[PDB]
Amino acid sequence: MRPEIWIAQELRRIGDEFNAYYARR
Amino acid sequence: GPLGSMSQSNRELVVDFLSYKLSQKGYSWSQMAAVKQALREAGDEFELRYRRAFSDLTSQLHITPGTAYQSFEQVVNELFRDGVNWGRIVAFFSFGGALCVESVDKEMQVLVSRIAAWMATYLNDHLEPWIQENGGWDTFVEL
Repeated sequence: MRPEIWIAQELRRIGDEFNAYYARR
Repeated sequence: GPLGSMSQSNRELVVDFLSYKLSQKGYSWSQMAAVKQALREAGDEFELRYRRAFSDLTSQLHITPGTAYQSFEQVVNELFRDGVNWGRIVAFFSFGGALCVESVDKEMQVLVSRIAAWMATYLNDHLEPWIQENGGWDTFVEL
């Protein structure tokens, strides 16, 4: 079982990838 | 009262159905209606494109009623640790919905209403200033 810190970093990682696709920096 | 409530429920059912049908044709009932289903769609797309990673992370959730708030809070505060963006906001909604689904799966339906409150407060007190600075939800809809 991965700790909450890992869950959150993974969630933020893919949230960022999704953001970068749609939104200008 | 119960008489008024049946009238209100009928009206809500109509508005819900018409809102849906409008949305299927690229139209909308109202600004709030457009936001709601841009968010639904964005969450679906996020969960679809990142199905492997999102499935994986949600599979790691360990929920009990006495630790649920602590978990919700640590995850969302880490998600936004180095700032906010629209993708992180979608991730936040997706995560809350996953938390709810996990809770019902595990016979902890009681947590559903709690999670909704925790999310609404988070929007009010953590995320609203950024959202307002970044053109509000209408900007998310355009984006």
